[PDB]
Amino acid sequence: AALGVQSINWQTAFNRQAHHTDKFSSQELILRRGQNFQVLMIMNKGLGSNERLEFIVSTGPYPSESAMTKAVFPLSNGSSGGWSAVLQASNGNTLTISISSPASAPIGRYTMALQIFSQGGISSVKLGTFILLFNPWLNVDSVFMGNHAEREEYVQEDAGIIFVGSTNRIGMIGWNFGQFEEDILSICLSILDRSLNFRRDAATDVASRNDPKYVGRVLSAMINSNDDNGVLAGNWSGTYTGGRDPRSWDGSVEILKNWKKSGLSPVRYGQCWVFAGTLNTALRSLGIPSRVITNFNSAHDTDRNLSVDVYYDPMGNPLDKGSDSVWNFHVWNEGWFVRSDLGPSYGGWQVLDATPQERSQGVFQCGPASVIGVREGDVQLNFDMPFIFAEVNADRITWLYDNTTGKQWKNSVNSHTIGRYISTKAVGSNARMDVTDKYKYPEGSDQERQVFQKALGKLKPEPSIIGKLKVAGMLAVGKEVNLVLLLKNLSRDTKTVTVNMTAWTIIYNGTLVHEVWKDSATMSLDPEEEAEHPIKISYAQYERYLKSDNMIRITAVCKVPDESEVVVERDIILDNPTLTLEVLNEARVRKPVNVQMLFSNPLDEPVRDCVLMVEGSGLLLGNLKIDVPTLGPKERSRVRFDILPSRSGTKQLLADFSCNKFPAIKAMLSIDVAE
Ligand SMILES: [Ca+2]
Ligand SMILES: [Ca+2]
Ligand SMILES: [Cl-]
Ligand SMILES: [Mg+2]
Repeated sequence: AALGVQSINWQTAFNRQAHHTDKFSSQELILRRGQNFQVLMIMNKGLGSNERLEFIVSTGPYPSESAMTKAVFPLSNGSSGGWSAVLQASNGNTLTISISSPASAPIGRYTMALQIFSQGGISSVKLGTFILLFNPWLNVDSVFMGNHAEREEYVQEDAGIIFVGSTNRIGMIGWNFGQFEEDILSICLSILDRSLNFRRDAATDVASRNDPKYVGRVLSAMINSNDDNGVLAGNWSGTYTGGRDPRSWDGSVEILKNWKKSGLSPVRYGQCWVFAGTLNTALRSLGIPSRVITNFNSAHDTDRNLSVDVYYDPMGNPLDKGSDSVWNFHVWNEGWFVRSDLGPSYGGWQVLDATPQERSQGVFQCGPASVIGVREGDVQLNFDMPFIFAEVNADRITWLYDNTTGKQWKNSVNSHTIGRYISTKAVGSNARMDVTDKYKYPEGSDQERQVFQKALGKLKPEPSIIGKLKVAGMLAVGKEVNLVLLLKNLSRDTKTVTVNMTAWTIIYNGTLVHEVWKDSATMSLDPEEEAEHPIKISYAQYERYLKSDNMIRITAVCKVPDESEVVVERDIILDNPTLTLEVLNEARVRKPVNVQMLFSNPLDEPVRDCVLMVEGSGLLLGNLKIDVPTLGPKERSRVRFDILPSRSGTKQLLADFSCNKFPAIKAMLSIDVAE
């Protein structure tokens, strides 16, 4: 009889353990490039001396040896360079074979076939399929990350933290990356077979999948539904009918499964952190060390001049003209890999942004941008350096505009307000890791200014009154809003100040929603005198126009005869009433755990359409939806439900409580699941 295979033992558990891919909730053979794995092949007879076995691995619709999307290698003994198979042992008709791949092989789904040369003939049989990923553990892989703890956080961690809020109140929200959840890896892999690049030229796309730079840039495009049937549809209007309020999501899992389940129809809706969380999931799943970055006072320069304009009218009203040019915060991602296209000094963290802000080559994609390069102002390098630099270090110009006259007049220039408290989750904990120093030289330093000029060069070759807005008291949705405008006269004369104020509800990006309060006043001040003008906004006044951001823009334009206007600005954040999660017993893997949701209604009216959304990788499969009954005025809701832990360690439980009066109240609970 001719030499032939009877069966193959992929030793899946063993290889996956060795290749750090055992966390994926999948039964497939998942491997990482540049690392070898062992298989056992039972032949029908012994391997003859004059016989030969040749392995054939191939990926994509056009497997080409030239493009490295197809490799044919013989069962040798001397481990070869790229793909190779070594016969480490023969027992009976069983061949113990060690197969290795190149650290440069394209990532994705491969199929393996065997060609046998026996008794003068040739026979072929398919052995099976496997998934090959980037290998952050391999010193020669470009995504290599040497530090154990860092690699664990940036690749293996599925529970995360994303900072939000404002420069006045930095907050955080939990996020379930869930890269290990059922079918997630599969979906993230399918994204590459659905991009514009892949449809344009499938043969070249698949070949380029050996480049984290390429893969990274594609994902920045494919995570938003713009141009290519991507995953998320952005919406910063404060009205999300036809979908879900961006603030209600708790992770990337429900989003990716919804995308697939709907025939790849846009998931409605998302905002920057939603795009970044979802991107972070794809990146970690594929093996590219990744993390989420939050830039407060993020500028959106729309004409590459490193400058952004914001306008107000003499009555203190923020004009749409630029109300969103400087977001309270903007969230993006960083990918870790070397930049062979830029040089040794630019390797490391690379900015990637899936939020559709600026088009790049006609498509909404952004990055990779070397963080190091951004700090030095080398915005001539790929990709999208100019835009990102502006996001973190653009100058802010305030303008006064009177539509009635057509007149426009510059009020002031601030070179240090853009790009502050750039944060990311600390490794192994929830602490805030500030990385501003990584994106720019110290504000107020000559370097900072020297770099600015350098970057701008590559793109294009006294007041007597001081004001300040302080928050008086507690700010919570349900309570009246109390502020005070503090004004002081630094001149030697007695000044009379005319003050025009407004309060608008906004979306964190700056999108103006509705005016909820306005007022004018004139106060006389003697030299060095300090006065306070109270600003009181009732719940009734803002409740109808306040969105899930729970933000309000407060402005006061003040002026004294013969002096330029003084503009005082302050965005405030109202806290949602507290939502609480409690475990009623010790948490052990595979053992039922009793949990409790607690919420008290602070309003004098009842809350209806109450829905609880709970999820957490390793704590429960998918998302749990509970319909809680109407909660009367000042009453408490106590919801019970059990979770069933599947993986030990530190897990993150997340919940979203939504009702007619309070959309997207959030909760998070750390739970140590024991074995
Ligand atoms: Ca897109
Ligand atoms: Ca600056
Ligand atoms: Cl999967
Ligand atoms: Mg501009």
